[PDB]
Order: sequence, then structure tokens, then C-alpha cells
Amino acid sequence: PIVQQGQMVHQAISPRTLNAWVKVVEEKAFSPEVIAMFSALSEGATPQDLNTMLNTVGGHQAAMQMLKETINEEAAEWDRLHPVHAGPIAPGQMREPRGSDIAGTTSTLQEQIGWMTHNPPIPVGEIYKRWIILGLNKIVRMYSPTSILDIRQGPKEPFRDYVDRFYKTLRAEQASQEVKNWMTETLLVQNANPDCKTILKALGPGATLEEMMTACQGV
Amino acid sequence: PIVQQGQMVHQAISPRTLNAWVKVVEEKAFSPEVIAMFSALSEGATPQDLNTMLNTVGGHQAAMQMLKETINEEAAEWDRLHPVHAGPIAPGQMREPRGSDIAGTTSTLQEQIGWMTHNPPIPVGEIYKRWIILGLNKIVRMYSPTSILDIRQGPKEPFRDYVDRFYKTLRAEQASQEVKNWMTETLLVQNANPDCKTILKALGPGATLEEMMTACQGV
Amino acid sequence: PIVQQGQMVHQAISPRTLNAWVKVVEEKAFSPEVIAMFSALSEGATPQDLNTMLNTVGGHQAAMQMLKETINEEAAEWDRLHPVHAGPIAPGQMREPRGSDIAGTTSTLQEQIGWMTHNPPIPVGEIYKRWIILGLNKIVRMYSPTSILDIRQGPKEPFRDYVDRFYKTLRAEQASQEVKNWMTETLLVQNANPDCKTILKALGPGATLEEMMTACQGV
Amino acid sequence: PIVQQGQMVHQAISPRTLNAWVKVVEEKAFSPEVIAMFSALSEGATPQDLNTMLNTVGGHQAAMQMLKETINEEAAEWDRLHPVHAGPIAPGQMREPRGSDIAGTTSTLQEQIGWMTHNPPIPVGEIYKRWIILGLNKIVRMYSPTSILDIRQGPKEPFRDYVDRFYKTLRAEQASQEVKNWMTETLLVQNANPDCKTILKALGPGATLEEMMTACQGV
Amino acid sequence: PIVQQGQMVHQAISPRTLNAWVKVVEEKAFSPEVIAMFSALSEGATPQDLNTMLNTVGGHQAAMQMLKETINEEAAEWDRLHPVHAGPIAPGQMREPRGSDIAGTTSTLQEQIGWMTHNPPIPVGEIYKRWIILGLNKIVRMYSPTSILDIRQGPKEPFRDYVDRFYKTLRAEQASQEVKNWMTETLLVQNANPDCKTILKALGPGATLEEMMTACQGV
Amino acid sequence: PIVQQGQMVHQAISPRTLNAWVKVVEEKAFSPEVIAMFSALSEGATPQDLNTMLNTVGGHQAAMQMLKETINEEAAEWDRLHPVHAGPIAPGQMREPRGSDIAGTTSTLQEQIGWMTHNPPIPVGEIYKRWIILGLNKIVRMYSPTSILDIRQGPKEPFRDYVDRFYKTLRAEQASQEVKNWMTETLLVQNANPDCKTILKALGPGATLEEMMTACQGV
Ligand SMILES: [Cl-]
Ligand SMILES: [Cl-]
Ligand SMILES: [Cl-]
Ligand SMILES: [Cl-]
Ligand SMILES: [Cl-]
Ligand SMILES: [Cl-]
Ligand SMILES: [Cl-]
Ligand SMILES: [Cl-]
Ligand SMILES: [Cl-]
Ligand SMILES: [Cl-]
Ligand SMILES: [Cl-]
Ligand SMILES: [Cl-]
Ligand SMILES: [Cl-]
Ligand SMILES: [Cl-]
Ligand SMILES: [Cl-]
Ligand SMILES: [Cl-]
Ligand SMILES: [Cl-]
Ligand SMILES: [Cl-]
Ligand SMILES: [Cl-]
Ligand SMILES: [Cl-]
Ligand SMILES: [Cl-]
Ligand SMILES: [Cl-]
Ligand SMILES: [Cl-]
Ligand SMILES: [Cl-]
Ligand SMILES: [Cl-]
Ligand SMILES: [Cl-]
Ligand SMILES: [Cl-]
Ligand SMILES: [Cl-]
Ligand SMILES: [Cl-]
Ligand SMILES: [Cl-]
Repeated sequence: PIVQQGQMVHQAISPRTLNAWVKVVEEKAFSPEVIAMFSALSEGATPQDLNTMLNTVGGHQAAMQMLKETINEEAAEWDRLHPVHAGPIAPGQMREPRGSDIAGTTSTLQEQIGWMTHNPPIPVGEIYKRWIILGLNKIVRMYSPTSILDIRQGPKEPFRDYVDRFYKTLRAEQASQEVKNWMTETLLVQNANPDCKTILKALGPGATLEEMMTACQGV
Repeated sequence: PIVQQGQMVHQAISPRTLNAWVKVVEEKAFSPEVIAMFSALSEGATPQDLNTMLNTVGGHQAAMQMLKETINEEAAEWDRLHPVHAGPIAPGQMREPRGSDIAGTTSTLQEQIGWMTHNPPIPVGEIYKRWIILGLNKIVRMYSPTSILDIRQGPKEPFRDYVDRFYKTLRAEQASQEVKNWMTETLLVQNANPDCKTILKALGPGATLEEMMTACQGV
Repeated sequence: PIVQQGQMVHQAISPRTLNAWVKVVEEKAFSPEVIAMFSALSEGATPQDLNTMLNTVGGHQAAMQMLKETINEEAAEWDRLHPVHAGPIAPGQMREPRGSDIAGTTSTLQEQIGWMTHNPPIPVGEIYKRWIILGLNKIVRMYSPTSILDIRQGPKEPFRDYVDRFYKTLRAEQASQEVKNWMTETLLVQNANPDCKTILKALGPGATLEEMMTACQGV
Repeated sequence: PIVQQGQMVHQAISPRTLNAWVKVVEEKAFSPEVIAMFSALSEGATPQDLNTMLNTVGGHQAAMQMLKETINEEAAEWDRLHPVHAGPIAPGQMREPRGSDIAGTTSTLQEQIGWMTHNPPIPVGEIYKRWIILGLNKIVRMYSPTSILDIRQGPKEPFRDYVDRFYKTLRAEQASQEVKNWMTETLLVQNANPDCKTILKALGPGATLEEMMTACQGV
Repeated sequence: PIVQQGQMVHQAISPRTLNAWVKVVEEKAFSPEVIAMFSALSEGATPQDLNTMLNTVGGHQAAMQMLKETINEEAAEWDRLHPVHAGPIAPGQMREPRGSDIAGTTSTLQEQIGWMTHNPPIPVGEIYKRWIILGLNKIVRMYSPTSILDIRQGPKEPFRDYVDRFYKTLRAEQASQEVKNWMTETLLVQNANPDCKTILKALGPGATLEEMMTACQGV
Repeated sequence: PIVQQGQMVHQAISPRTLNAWVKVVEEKAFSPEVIAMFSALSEGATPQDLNTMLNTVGGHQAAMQMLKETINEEAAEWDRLHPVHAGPIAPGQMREPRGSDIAGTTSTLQEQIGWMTHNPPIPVGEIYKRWIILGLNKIVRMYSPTSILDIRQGPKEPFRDYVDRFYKTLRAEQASQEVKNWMTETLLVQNANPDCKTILKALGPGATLEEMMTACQGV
């Protein structure tokens, strides 16, 4: 990665960042917390470090291939919006990057460092990072076993655990924040068990989750 | 985070800070020492690092949603007290942050760094940190199984263990320091077993905890 | 903490310092080596880092409350000896700290850093550290099960192990160095088994521990 | 390695980089993720650090000898393309390296540092690294047990696992990207079980892997 | 410790240095490799760091008391050879240290840093370190179970293991290098079993250990 | 060690370098990868750090004594080739080192640092390192159980494992690169089982190890 005297300086990815990432993928497979951990360990990372984290993943090669295809689609879109102009790169200048240069496959470390440290800066690491997080979101969608519509509270299930399951499944859903707001406003109270459902409906439509959980504590 | 030649310099969150936090949440669930550990690992942290620590938490998504709602309430309060003024940001200036900018959802890393390193400084990391600790206190309240009124000394229980339980439950209570002072002055001596209660009452109302524990040592 | 180009620079407490301290308290409970480890891990620490180490302790809340009361007594004594003078803090100056400012409860990180880096320096971290070590000494006193007067050598016990026990119990005793010198000069030879006691008395009152241990080696 | 004030500074290889590499070779034997981990841990490395990583490998000495022979072939090719010219090295100059100087066997650390920090730079570490990755690719080829032509989907095998196996075996194949593209376009759909094969053929030749996996989800 | 821009800068003792030392004392008790590890972890250490390493030792308080007495004897000797002169410390000067100042009991961290960074330097850390290593040598002497005169080769014992035992016991012996040279020249060949003894005596008095071990390989 | 602003700066040996070395010697005893690990962990090391690594080795004191004798022989040879000249060391100069000064037994840390940072540099650390690696090579020779002449392929042994054994034993042999080349050209094909031997002889005398291993894959 690169960390900011004032100037931004280059640095190699640490061995325990790599070991942490590999352990995370080995243990947790693909889940939202794996994506959060990815963005955590890849702060200020170059495309070389991102490809470094991706290529060290053993197994799960179906998901890795899906991620490759997503990255290729985003790169082709970048090439459509940003057409490269033929010509000689002038002294004191750097070429404009392609989608493959952002993915680190056709660019050198010096070129990525120059794009990132330039003023104005071309943040290739955060763009490639954006594409990677997109594909990872697709993977987490495909590998989620349950749908949010099937999360129902058991007859003897404490409301707390039911909320744990509900928002666990909701975090993996692929829907805009408005759709998830609707799911919270409708499905959470709708799919509770009758004993808790009646009380929550007695609370009102504008209650917080704290009030809903403290209401069905005894039930 | 950011650490202070004299100037404050930016730095990425370390992998063992993240691993420490994730291990803490996995092992201890939600307790006061988890909050102390959070403030410990988040010294000088930016909102990006705070969201980094929060999003890497697997499970406990009910508590995470409650924390989201609390953060949204504090952000709306900030927006009420601090209304943004429409206009063009002048050269050599930075915009005043919203509640969502403090929460790191609508602000960039450069903007947070600029707000924190400015003179006068706008400490967005400590404000967002304050909100997070508030919501975490609410969670620790809701998830505490026992009330302080139910902590009673067993007939054969050593006074030391009874004090351990009493202040363990007291640390999770949500009450001002004056209320907790009253609880110490009344409930601790009131709820001891008769053999120790009579001796402590023979000591007097102004004895320290050291004197109370060394008094009921033999009992 | 703060580490000394020549200038003293601030730094956040490391995650493995915290993990080391928490592991120490979890494993060893309260013993002299725990205090030595505390002073070890808290070299150059600010009151914020000291409160950081104290608040991360799970359990043992009776001892933590005793430590709080001791810190409050030392703070009240500081307030008695150092009365604050009402007035406006002049430009280029910093206010004189209270006992609560030394304990880090009513002071900011910038104020502690300014007090510590000033010339003349107000070492709030070493003062608060002194109070903490005092209270910890009180706790170690209260939680010591055995008295030094009860450490007696068994009939078949090697003298070496008896000395191990004797100085183990002596390290936890609360007595000035002169009293401990008297205990070494009297109780050690007095409480040995007769076979070793007679030989040690044949050595003389001015023998070293090396000579005493090498004398009763065969016995 | 060497990390970039602006100047490139030398640094010794860290003990946990070495321990990470040795653990990787001990656990995973020879696989593509081992190569990715090698390039990960050897960012900015000198030939001395590369030989350091190679020589610390216990066992697998057949593969290490094959790697030695490959490195010798690449070095002889470098000597053929770059003939050394006899003469005295002028003041303010450095000799042009041989293949053995790139492999670090006949060059000193100061000479490698000088070649890498020079302008124009002679990147001996990335050249030797290239040769090493070449030989490692040969080894991974030889030690792959299965061919891509034999990866067939079981009758009750979920399509996801079959894709995992297919691209796992494909990653170890030695073929240009065009040949692997043909393998993806032909063998993947050809070697699926009939129930999934018919559906995938109903999709069309231009479907993505995401669509192919979400199509045969229920089958 | 203190590490050398050119100037010597102060630094706090690392948590894994402490953990390493504590683990070493817990596992290996008192042996020569423990002393080597002490000098290893205490490179450039101040008396505060040395007392830090010593006080964190749990148990073995007999040996710790012996070490205290040895340190006190060396300190009294220093006070005899270096008498302090009464007077006022002049501006731009520092007082000459006592034996207790070298032991870190009556001196501050600033005074130790000033003594060590001065020109001419007063190396209090290496002097106190010398005393500590002396006392540790006394302890290792007292706690050695076997004498070098009792190390004899078994009838079926390989010569290699017998040499391992011989020099293991010899490393713990308290004798000058000349005495140990005599022990090597006499006892090693004298105490071997007859089958190996006759061959070694056939070699001659001037053979190396390599020749002696390769001679009795088959026996 | 010492790491290169441009100037070479001194640094203490890290605790995990020491722990890594001690673990390596404890686990692997004496093998070539132990020597590679030694040179790995001792990059830029001073004689004090080399003696630090050597003295922390518990057990194996026969090998350590052999290493001492080898170091003494190399030191005596250095004294023969480099005779010290009697006289006063001039201001702005440093004395020429003896063999014992290179071994770190009769020289201080400041003298080693001065010898290494001087221009022209006297690399005492790499010289002492050379001697240590020499003695370690002698030890690895003596402790190798098998000779290269006895490595023969089993009747049902895969050729790959036989090559593993062959080059494992060859790496521990003490022979010049030409002798080892002859061993590769003769013994490897000579000592294979008849089924593989005939095929390898059908290949020809100029085949690579890759071709030899891929030829006897099916056998
Ligand atoms: Cl690291
Ligand atoms: Cl790869
Ligand atoms: Cl998967
Ligand atoms: Cl852009
Ligand atoms: Cl579920
Ligand atoms: Cl780290
Ligand atoms: Cl998230
Ligand atoms: Cl929870
Ligand atoms: Cl503000
Ligand atoms: Cl309880
Ligand atoms: Cl750390
Ligand atoms: Cl707290
Ligand atoms: Cl306790
Ligand atoms: Cl003061
Ligand atoms: Cl006891
Ligand atoms: Cl390291
Ligand atoms: Cl090697
Ligand atoms: Cl292998
Ligand atoms: Cl080139
Ligand atoms: Cl397979
Ligand atoms: Cl550390
Ligand atoms: Cl102590
Ligand atoms: Cl002991
Ligand atoms: Cl001196
Ligand atoms: Cl023995
Ligand atoms: Cl370290
Ligand atoms: Cl030693
Ligand atoms: Cl051995
Ligand atoms: Cl030289
Ligand atoms: Cl073998």
C-alpha cells in the first residue's frame, strides 16, 4: 500500500495482512464480513496488492472466475467511457490508464504509484477496489442459502435470536437501501411469531429496534 | 488512525488491531470491557477506521442494527444543531460536515483527514466515536441479564466474590455516577448476608471498600 | 505512550501491549509480577493509556473498585496540597492540573501531552502511575493468603524450596525495607527445620543467602 | 527488500516473511497459490532475498533442482543476448551483470543494490524473480495429478463444486490465455452432467459463469 | 533500550521482548542459554529496562534474592572505588552515579539516559548488566546438579551423546578458560569408555574434537 | 544488525529473529536449511549478533564446541595472514582487527560498528559469518547419516521420491560443484531401478531433470 512530512510513500504489503486475508477466506468462505475485512486490509492498496490478495486465495476458483468476469466487464465499461487517444506520451506526463491497467494486469508498479501520487490523482487502487467489491457482492449474493422472505420466528424462539437471523440474512441481500428499509418496516413485524407479533403491532409502526426488542423481552 | 516533528500523519489500521477487535467480539460478546477495548484500539481513529471495526463484526446483527439506529439519531441531532449553509466552498476552505459525513458514509478519507488536521480541528473521529460508545452502552444495557437489585450474598459465599458480582453487575448498569454512588451506599450493605451485614453495619456508613472487605474476611 | 531528533512524540498504545496486559491479569490474577508487568507495559504512558489498561480488565471488579477509591484518595490529597487558583489561562500557558486531570477523567489527550512535553514538565503519567501502583500494592496485600510468620520449612523439604516460599510470601508483604531486613535476619533462620537450622546457626549471623543455601544443600 | 522522502532504501527480509514462506511450502507443497504467495512475499526483493527464500525450503529437492536448471537455462540465454565486454569499469560506473549476477550467486549485495537503485535501473530482482516464477510454473505443471480433460461433473454433484474442480485444475494447466479461453468455452459445458448440460446448452454460447451457475442451481 | 542520523534515541522495551524473557524463565529455569537470551534481549538496555526484566520473573525468588545480594555487593564495591564528592552540580553537568544509581533504584530514567548519551559516556546499563550476568552465573553454578568429574561415557553410549553431556555440564561450570582447557585435555579422554578411550589415545594429545568424534563414530 | 537517507544505522536483533533461530535449531537439529535460515536471519549482523545467535542454542554442545574450534582455526589463520603492528592508534583512525576481534570476543560493539561503517569498510560481520557457515558445514557433514553412494531407488518407489532422497543427501555432501556435477551425471542414472534405468539410458546423457522425471512418470 501507500501511506501519507506530507508526501505519500510506497510500502510492500505486510505478511500478516496476507496471512490475515488467507485465514479469513479459509475460515469464513464468502460473507459480508469477509468483504469488510478485505476493504480493511486493502486501505491505500495498489492494484498489485489487490491482485496479490486475490491470487493467494486457494480454492473457491468458481467465485474467483466470476470475480474475473465482473472485473473484465467493469474494465470494458471503463474503456467505453474513457477511450485512449493515440500519440506520444510527452515528457513530464503519464499515459491515461486502460481498464486492464486499473486491474494491474497491463501496468507496472511504477505506473500505478505515479497515477496515485499525481496531482490530480488517478485513484486506480480505489477504482479496482470498487470493481472487486462489486464482484464480491455478486458472489455473496449467489452463495447466500436463505432468502429474507423465509426468515420466520420460531414459536419458542427468543425475539433477539430471530432479529439476529433476520438482519444476518438481510446483510447478504442485494437490494437498495430503500428496499431494505421496506423489508425492515414490513417483513420483520410480519414474520414474527403471533405472541410477539401482536405486541409489536400494539407498539406502532414508528418504533425503534431497541423498543421492539425490549418489548418482546419477556415473550 | 492518525499519530503525531510535530505534524499529524495518517496511517492505516493495523491487521492485529482488527484481529484483536474481531477476537474480542467473538469471545466476550458485548460487555463493558469490550467497549474499553474498542476505545483502546480506536485511539486517533478516523470514521473510516471506526466503520472498519464495526463492519468486520460477524453475527450480533441485531446489536449492530441498534447501533446503526443510534448513530442515525445522533446524526440527525447534529444536523438539527448544525444546519449546513448552501454556497460554494471557497479556495483554502473545507465544507462543514453533516451527521453522515461524521459517520463516514458520505465523506472521503481525504475530507476526514482534513477535518481532523485542520486548525481549528473538527474532531469527527472522536464525535463518531462518542456516538458509537453511546449505542454500545445501550446494547450492553439491553443484554445485561441481571439487575443490581438482585445481587445478594449467599449464606456461605465469601464477601469478596459477592463484591465481584455486585460491581460486575453495577458496571453494566445505565445510571449516573450519583445513582451508582447511592447503590454503593445502600444496596451493597443491604444485600449482604446477615453475618457480614451486621459487622459492616458495626463499621459505620463512612467505611471504604478495603475496610469492608478486610472486615468480613473471616466470615 | 510518548517516546523521545530529540523531541518527545506521541504514540497510541500497541495492541500487543493491551493483549499482554489482559492475558497477564487473566492468568496471574493479582501478584507482584503483575505490578512489575504493569510498570513494564506502561513506560512513558499517558493517563489515557493507564485508564486504557485498567478499564480493559474483565472481572476482579472488587479490586478495581478498591483501586478507584485509592486513586480518589490520592487525588483529593493532591487537591489539598495543590489548590487551583481561579483566573483566565494566559496565552502561551496551560492550566495547573487537578487530581481528576491527573487521573485522566477530566482532562483531554492534548492537555496530558502538553503537561508531559512542557518545560518544566508536569509528569502526570508517572504521578497517576504512582497512585495506581499504590492501590495495586494494597490489593496484592489484601489478596495474599499466607503471612510471612507462617512460612516454615518441612521436615523433608529441601532448603531451596523453603527459601522460594519464604521470599515469595515476603515479596507480597507490605512492610518497609527495614522490616523486611529484620524478617530476613530473624524468621528465615528461625523457621527452618532443626537439621538445617542448627547448621545455619553454626554459620553465623552475617552469612549471605548463597552461603546459607550451599550450606544446607546436602540436608 | 528495498522500499521507496523519495529515495529507495535497503532493508533485510523480515523473520515472519521467511516463516510465512516456509510454512506455505511445508503445508501446501507446490500449487499456484504458493507462487502467488511467493510473489507476494518477494515484492521489491533483491536476488539475495530470493535465494534466501529458495534455500530455506526443506525437502522437495527434486523441484528445487529443476528450478536450479531452469534458472541456469534462463541465465545462459541472458548471457547469449547480453555479451559482457572486456574492459576496466570506469569511475562512477558499474559493470553490466551476467546471468549468474542476476541469480545472486556471483554478485554482492552492494552490486545488486547499485543495479536496482541506478538510473536507468537494472531490475535484477524482478528478472531473477521472473526466472524463478517460470521454473515454479514448470514444477506446478509436472506435479499436477489431473488433466483438464478428465474433470467431469458427477451425476449428483452440484454444479458449483464441479466448477470449483474445473477451474482448480485449469489454474495449474500450462496453456496460453487463448487455449484456456477455448477450454472454458468447450470443456466446461461439454463435461457437465446431462441434466445440467442440456440447460446450459439452452442458455447459449455467450452466457457468463454467473448465469451458468445460477441456471443449474436447482439441478 | 536506546538505539543509534547518528544520535542515540530512547525507546521503551517491547512487549514481545518481555514476553520472550518471561517465557524463557518459565520454561528453562536457570541455564546458560537463559543468560545468553538475557544479554540478547537486553542489548542497549537502561537500568530501568534491566530491573523491568528482573522484576517480571515469577517464582525463583531465592535466586532473585541471591541476585539482589550480588548486585548489592558489586554496588558497594563501586562505591568503594568511586567515592562521591559533596558539592553542587554545576550547570551543564550531571552528578557521578552511585552503585544504587547504576542499579536503577535511586536514579531516574532521564539521569540514566543522560549518563549513557554523554560524551564521555558512562555506560550504566552495561555495568549493571555486568553485575546481573555475574549473579546469574553464581545462580547457574549453584543450581547445576552434576559436576564435570562425574560425566562418564556409558558402555553402549555413542561418543556423540557423551560429548553433548560433557560440554553441557562444562558450560555450567565456574572455572577460568584455562581450567576448562585442562578439563577438555584430560577428563574428556579419561572418562570415555574403554573401547573409545583406547582409540582416542591412539589418536594423540593434539587431535581436534572433529577428529575425536569421527574416530569413535563406529564404536 | 545494521541497515542502510544513505547512512548505515545500528539496530538491536529482534526478539522474533532470536525466537525463530532457537525454534529452528530445536526442531530441525543441523541440516542445510538450518544454515540457510542462519544466513537469512543474520543479514547485516554484527559479530555481537552472531555470537548472540550461537550462544542461545541449548544442547548440541558437541557441535557448538566443534564450531568454536573451527572459528579459532580461522582466527589463527587470519592472524597469520594479517599480523598486527605495534604502535599508537592515531586520532581519526581505528586499529586493525585480530581474529578474536572478528569473532566478537575481544572487541566492543562500537569497534565493530566502526569497522563496518568505515570507508573502506572492514566487513567483520560477513567474515565471522563466513567462518560460522564453514564450521556449520563441517557439522552438517559429520551428522549426515547416509552417503550419496547408498541412495538407491526401490523396486516400487516412484522416481520422484528417489530424486527427493538423492538430492536431499547430495545437499549435505561436502564436495565441490564439479564433484556434485559428476555425481548427478553418474550416480543418479546408475542407482535407479532397472525399469526406470533403462528408459533414462534410452533418453541420453544430456537430458534435463525435468525430462528424466517426466520420462519415468508412468513407471
Ligand atoms: Cl509485518
Ligand atoms: Cl495466480
Ligand atoms: Cl465458495
Ligand atoms: Cl479519475
Ligand atoms: Cl437463518
Ligand atoms: Cl501490524
Ligand atoms: Cl458491511
Ligand atoms: Cl449479542
Ligand atoms: Cl467541532
Ligand atoms: Cl451474578
Ligand atoms: Cl503492535
Ligand atoms: Cl470502563
Ligand atoms: Cl481478584
Ligand atoms: Cl509537578
Ligand atoms: Cl507457601
Ligand atoms: Cl518482523
Ligand atoms: Cl543452501
Ligand atoms: Cl514436491
Ligand atoms: Cl535491463
Ligand atoms: Cl478434481
Ligand atoms: Cl512489539
Ligand atoms: Cl517488583
Ligand atoms: Cl530456580
Ligand atoms: Cl565509567
Ligand atoms: Cl548428564
Ligand atoms: Cl520484533
Ligand atoms: Cl554463553
Ligand atoms: Cl546435534
Ligand atoms: Cl578487509
Ligand atoms: Cl534416504
